[PDB]
Amino acid sequence: NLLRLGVNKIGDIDSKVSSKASYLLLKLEQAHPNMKSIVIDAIVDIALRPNADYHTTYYSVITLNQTILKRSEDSVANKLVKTYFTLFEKFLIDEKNSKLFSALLTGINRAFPFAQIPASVYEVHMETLFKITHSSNFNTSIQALVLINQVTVKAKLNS
RNA sequence: AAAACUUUCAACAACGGGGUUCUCGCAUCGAUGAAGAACGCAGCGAAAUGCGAUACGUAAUGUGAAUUGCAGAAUUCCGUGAAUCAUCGAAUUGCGCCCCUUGGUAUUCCAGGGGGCAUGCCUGUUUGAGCGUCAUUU
Repeated sequence: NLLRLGVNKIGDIDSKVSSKASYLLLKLEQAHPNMKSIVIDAIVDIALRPNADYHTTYYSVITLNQTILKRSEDSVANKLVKTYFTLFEKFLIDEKNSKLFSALLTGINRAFPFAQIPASVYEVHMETLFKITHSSNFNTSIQALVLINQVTVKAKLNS
């Protein structure tokens, strides 16, 4: 219940409260790595809500991006990559969008190592990633190119 | 896997916020449609032409079966009558009458062509009518 309240305050109206909640959640993960999966699940529980609101999901994606991953946490990384892709399809389906895509690409790049997902999953979004590379915000195109390079290398596409 | 987050600048992007009345001066009117307005007008039209809210028009006169891209009226058609018809002096498309001349089986009926005729009033010419009055054996 305490975690529910704390992660609920990610979607607060005031950006200061959301930032404080994100910082405290990241501190909580560091203090107790074992609850990292529970914290990530709780954050996912809000970001995917039908009434999530752009502020809440944006700060939640930031918090998920700033999580730390180890080479034995494939389940957590496999959770995070799928969550990022689901959110990406949710919002793709502009300036506010560009920042959220930047953060989502950052998260997918962070979690693409440590993630044992079939390459075919990324192949579905590959064209979409290229659509980002010519986007208005170059900060998104950098991360899109990073993701494209990583997927191409691991999947051994023609490149 | 070096970025995020807060704050302040800075851009860039959203979001955002003719009438009516009063006063002043000037003096110039036309039955031939002024100045000004505007739907653009035709049953359905763009230009051309025509017109003015009576708006491809209204009235009057003439002609006589159309208009036409489509639709639709019809003209009781043997005529009081269409026509984006004509003339034009001011849908009423109102209400009419008769004469002259030729033909088609022609005494009936029909078809052409031409010509007048609205009414009222004044003057004068002509023609008649009245049991109105009257003369009428040089």
